[PDB]
Amino acid sequence: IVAPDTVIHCEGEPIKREDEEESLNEVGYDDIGGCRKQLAQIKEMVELPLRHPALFKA
Amino acid sequence: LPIDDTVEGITGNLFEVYLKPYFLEAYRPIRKGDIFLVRGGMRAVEFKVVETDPSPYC
Repeated sequence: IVAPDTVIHCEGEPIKREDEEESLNEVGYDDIGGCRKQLAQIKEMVELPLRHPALFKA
Repeated sequence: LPIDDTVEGITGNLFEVYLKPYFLEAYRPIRKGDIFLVRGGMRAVEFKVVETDPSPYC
């Protein structure tokens, strides 16, 4: 747990990321507002086939 | 014996699930060399009668 007594060191160069790490270059579900019903319908249509291809093939 | 292109997605035991209520109470006359079909469980699967010990009419 970060306590206020604990000192925070910010010394060093700005380094690059690991290649497997994600960023804000791509967009998630939080960046979209006002269309909750339609986003729910698209989730119902799209997620269950794509997330579980072998299960839905079975 | 089952046939591969109809069991590509299904798994587990097929005996009690399919074959046990199939031959129940109907007194089905089968023969070595015939292929029958069983529906149920959101899939239809076929079985070839491969080997029987007695006479083929039984």
